[PDB]
Amino acid sequence: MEDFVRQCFNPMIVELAEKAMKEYGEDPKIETNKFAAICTHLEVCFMYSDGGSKHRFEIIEGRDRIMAWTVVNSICNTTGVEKPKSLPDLYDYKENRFIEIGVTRREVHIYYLEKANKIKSEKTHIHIFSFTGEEMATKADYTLDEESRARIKTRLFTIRQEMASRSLWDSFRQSERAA
Ligand SMILES: [Mn+2]
Ligand SMILES: [Mn+2]
Repeated sequence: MEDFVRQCFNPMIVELAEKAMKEYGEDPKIETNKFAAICTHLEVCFMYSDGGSKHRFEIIEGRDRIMAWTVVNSICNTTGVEKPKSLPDLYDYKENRFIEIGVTRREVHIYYLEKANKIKSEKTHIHIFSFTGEEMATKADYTLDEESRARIKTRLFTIRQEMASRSLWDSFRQSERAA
């Protein structure tokens, strides 16, 4: 998987993922599915951002956690928005709401439910992507325009194909579920 992740992702994403894993004391070379999942999720958060104008989103994922909470606090103090109980992925300055982004090798809808239950933050908007071209979002409100989303779905389908082609896909799919 390291050969693969290093070929398919921007080195800064790879570097952020490595930094996140050692920091949680996991080794990218043992936990290779986790490494790939981290990369994939970060990539999506960046592509999601690149869907709005430059004023639109605050990317909270991929940042030191402690600092990231301070940013969520400053947003919540400045705007009046309720404080989420779980750290989100983005803030949307147009809609004035936090967003949780999910990326799943399972079905979009069961993964939504599990995410909704897990994050215990009723006001966070949830947007789930699969590697099969599917998506689900809170109230079928998908936030971005259609082209921005197709770029994400396409990228995820592409990743899945490049994994499958290296015989990496089955292991990556089944590892989520084992988790
Ligand atoms: Mn996150
Ligand atoms: Mn997420």
